[PDB]
Amino acid sequence: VSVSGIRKVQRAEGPATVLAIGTANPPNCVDQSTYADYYFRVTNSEHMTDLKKKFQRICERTQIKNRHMYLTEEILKENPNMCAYKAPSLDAREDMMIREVPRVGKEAATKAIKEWGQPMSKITHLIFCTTSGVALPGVDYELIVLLGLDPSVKRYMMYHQGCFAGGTVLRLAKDLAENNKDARVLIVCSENTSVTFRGPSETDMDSLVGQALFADGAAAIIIGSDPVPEVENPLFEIVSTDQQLVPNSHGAIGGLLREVGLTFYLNKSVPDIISQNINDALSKAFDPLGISDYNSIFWIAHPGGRAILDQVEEKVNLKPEKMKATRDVLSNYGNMSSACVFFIMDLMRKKSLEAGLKTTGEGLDWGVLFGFGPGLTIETVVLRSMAI
Amino acid sequence: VSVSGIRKVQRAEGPATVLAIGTANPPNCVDQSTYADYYFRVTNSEHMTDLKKKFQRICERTQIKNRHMYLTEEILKENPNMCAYKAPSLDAREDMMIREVPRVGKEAATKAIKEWGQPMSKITHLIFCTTSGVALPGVDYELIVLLGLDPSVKRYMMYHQGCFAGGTVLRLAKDLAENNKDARVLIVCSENTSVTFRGPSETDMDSLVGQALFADGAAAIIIGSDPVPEVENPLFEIVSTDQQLVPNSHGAIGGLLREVGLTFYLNKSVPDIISQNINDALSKAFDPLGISDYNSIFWIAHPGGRAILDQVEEKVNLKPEKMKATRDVLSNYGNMSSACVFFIMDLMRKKSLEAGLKTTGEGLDWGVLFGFGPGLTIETVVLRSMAI
Ligand SMILES: Oc1ccc(/C=C/c2cc(O)cc(O)c2)cc1
Ligand SMILES: Oc1ccc(/C=C/c2cc(O)cc(O)c2)cc1
Repeated sequence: VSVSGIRKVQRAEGPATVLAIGTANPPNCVDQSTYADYYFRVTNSEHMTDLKKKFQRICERTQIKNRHMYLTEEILKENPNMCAYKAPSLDAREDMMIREVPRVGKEAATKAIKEWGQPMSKITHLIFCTTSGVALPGVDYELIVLLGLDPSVKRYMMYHQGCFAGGTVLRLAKDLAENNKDARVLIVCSENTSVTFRGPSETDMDSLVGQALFADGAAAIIIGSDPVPEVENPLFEIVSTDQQLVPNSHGAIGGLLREVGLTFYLNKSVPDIISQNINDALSKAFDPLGISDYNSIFWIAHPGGRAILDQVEEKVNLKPEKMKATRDVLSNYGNMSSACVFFIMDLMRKKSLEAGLKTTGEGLDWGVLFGFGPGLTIETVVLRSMAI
Repeated sequence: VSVSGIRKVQRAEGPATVLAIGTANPPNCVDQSTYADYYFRVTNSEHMTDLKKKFQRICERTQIKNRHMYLTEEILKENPNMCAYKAPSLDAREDMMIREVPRVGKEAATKAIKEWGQPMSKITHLIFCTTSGVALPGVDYELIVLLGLDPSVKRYMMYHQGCFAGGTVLRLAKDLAENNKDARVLIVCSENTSVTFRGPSETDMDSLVGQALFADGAAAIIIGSDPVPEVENPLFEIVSTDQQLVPNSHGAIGGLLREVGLTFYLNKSVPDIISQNINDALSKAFDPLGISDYNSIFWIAHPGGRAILDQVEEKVNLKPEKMKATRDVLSNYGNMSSACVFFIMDLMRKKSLEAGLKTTGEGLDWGVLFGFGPGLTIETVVLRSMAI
């Protein structure tokens, strides 16, 4: 009768809170210090002698030591079109994407749900964020089946978002959890390189650089407002979440879905673009909270690349350590796109707890989470750590 | 300092409300009573004599009289791969999709914004829902540029959702508008058939049926909680929004993104699946509100096809008229996927007002909005009409 009364009683009351986290990747670990050779070998670009040495240089300064990858030297054999620079292979890539994406996402979810300790039945919303794997019904549908979620879970299929999608989900999860009482949201960001992998091109360097970065791996996050005492354990609270487009950026990061898989460009000016726009976002989100010292807060930045980390650290003037967790994930996993920030969040708390610190935010109270991607989008999420 | 206080002051207070609507389609109107010939002509499937007559039969019982289409007999000439049943054409289709989708979406938005009367600067969120046109940054990015939206508008790129995406956006818009004070959301659902069009196959009937249904057209909807008196005009209020998966449905509606464009299947059992599951959703959403007579409320159903309309009307026992608006849109526009429901909502109020009725819901107070799509998803949105 009263849309006003229904509203008043059906809305959550507190801020969105991260209650559990889970992560998993393809078993196959690929070593970085020997990737340049492996790569030029299975692509048969050995005669590109120069480009090869040049690729080891890249792989070295990569700051990455390991990366999980579904694609194996075997899977690459049965798929010649995927080893070539540009060759019709969209169908093959998508089929691996569609099969493997939900599969790994479920492994991450199970771990998260086990931690959370609650019954799946309680999951009210589902946010599935993947770079690709287009099918109707989508990847989320498969996840519901595999996992056995409720047939009335409200779904949100985020396709082809970009490396900044990490903050996107949190931004979206916030409103879902905070507007509906008992809303418990499941975030699953599964990224797989089956669509971005291809052979080298003497003319396409941007593409050659991505081959040394992108890795595989999923992450499941349980989010919900008004934590049940004792039963549920809050880890972090979503305080605020902004998104922003930097002018003159479209040509920086991007790509298209072609018949030869996902193509992409990464302009060298990225670390700069971020560095020269990162402060405005910082102030925009911490001024309202009286924070001026960006060292008094913990950090979780999307490891788009080492250079980005060096530049932001250099501009904002952060002690080394601030980026220790972030770099730590990059080194053992590489750039799993939207998944990285949650592997870092998981790493931060897991360590803070094994260190005896007073909070999950490296003993600190406030922290910021970034996300960097296409059109040069920046997503600033402000977090509030939880005690003990 | 108090994530509890920030929350208390930054949240909207009333229910999400539709304040303006705008729609636009490709100028090119294609006549249905002569489509079977046109279609078999530009595809060069004239020798398929039987299939051709069979296609006119389909086109006739279609219940569609007109459909706007970007694709012209000229554009089809310069694109032989798109006239063939299955032929590598993903790149061409996507490029039209990417260029035309945002373009038409902006025309719809301008009209909506003009109506709303407020400055664009006030648009806080952007929900872009299209069946395809994959690029990074995505179609939403382009819309921001074309339209001149703020560089900090929170974006939500809904790609490849399905014919049920109409309710999806409303479901999502609700939480956005209702959780953030002053949040004014822009919903743009632009659907274009450049990706689903192809030639006939003596073996692929499901595909032949879609060629007689799918049309072009965009729709922009302004949504926001706590209407400004006099300045803003509320049209409908979002009361509740559920989503549901019918067991044993995946094979009913669906499709994949292939190198030959978007493929799709439409199983004849759909009108049944809906009809035999439509009541549960109805009760689920109207019982809490004491509504038992589904004729005492106005209706806005996704015109997935005439048969679906006939079956639901037959099961629920609705006077003819209940589906008069819905069928009216289908006849002049066809199935523009996620756009249809908003062209119907626009049509309902536009007529109710020119009829002298007391509300925008055909003089009634409550109404329901449906959405039907892949994996056989049903989205039940309950609306509350606005006065005069
Ligand atoms: O598992 C994966 C992890 C990361 C990626 C990379 C995606 C991507 C594609 C682009 O067009 C732009 C880029 O900035 C991001 C692909 C697979
Ligand atoms: O403008 C357009 C309007 C509608 C469509 C149809 C999309 C579609 C594709 C499928 O796999 C399943 C189907 O149920 C829906 C495409 C373009």
